[PDB]
Amino acid sequence: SPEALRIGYQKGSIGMVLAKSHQLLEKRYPESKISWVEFPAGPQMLEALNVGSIDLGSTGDIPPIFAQAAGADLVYVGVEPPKPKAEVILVAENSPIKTVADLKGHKVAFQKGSSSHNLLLRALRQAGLKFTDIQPTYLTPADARAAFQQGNVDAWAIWDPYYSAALLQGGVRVLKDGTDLNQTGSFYLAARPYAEKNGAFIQGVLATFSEADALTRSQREQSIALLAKTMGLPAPVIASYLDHRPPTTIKPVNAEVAALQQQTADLFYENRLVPKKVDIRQRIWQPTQLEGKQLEFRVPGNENLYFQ
Repeated sequence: SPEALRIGYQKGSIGMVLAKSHQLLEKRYPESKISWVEFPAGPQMLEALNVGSIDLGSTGDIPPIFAQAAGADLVYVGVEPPKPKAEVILVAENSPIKTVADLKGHKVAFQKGSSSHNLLLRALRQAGLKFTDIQPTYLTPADARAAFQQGNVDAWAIWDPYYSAALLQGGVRVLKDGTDLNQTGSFYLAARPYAEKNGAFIQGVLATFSEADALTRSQREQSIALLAKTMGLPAPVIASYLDHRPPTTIKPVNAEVAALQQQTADLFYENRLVPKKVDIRQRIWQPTQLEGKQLEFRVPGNENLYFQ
């Protein structure tokens, strides 16, 4: 284990947040200085990873494409399953819009460059539409939430927990979720030299986050109370939020996931969202457990006296 592990996490990095709350890493690795740094979103976290002020971070599938397209050598060390039920396009319940095709000509709010921008490009494409076929309305979630409530847009593409919060307030309906959109999953990233130097350690760390995520099922009451506090949201919103997640696993990134991530990188480059095509497979860490090298010798001679 290394001298220190500085972890970048977000409020929705469930494995990380539960591991932190339960002090699992501090207890498992008493010889490492474990530290936790909360970021407001993936891009800011990856900036920190890239200047070297943190060693391991959790983000969705989109932020890493931006960083890597800019030349960051950050590697994918682990992937979690996608959450198709947690990523949605919402309309008002009694909206005459019944399918994604019905969005043609309408105003749709979402954050530019976000997981919702990706969902929306893909959903529209299924229905034989492009962004030139609607009025894309680029807004961050607080600004979008207001516009949607005021009937200034007809649909809002957004992620959880905003989704669950809007849902419980009533009046809204999921027009489309990520289910048939073959989503990729969320990722854990590190700098390549740290991953290569600390292979066994990282694997154990990730395995710890996966154990911690499982507490949301085995200790649901306690975990809901924790996340209501840390996220600052009502317990029923957290309950809905957990109900939209599949069982979490953290695994090495396989060929299939790599190909899905490559598809998204291509989509983003094709739409000039990033300036470069990226070779996603070059950024996949093949797990290793490299033993550190030590230079050690012995001078035998007279009887060994243990200590004089």
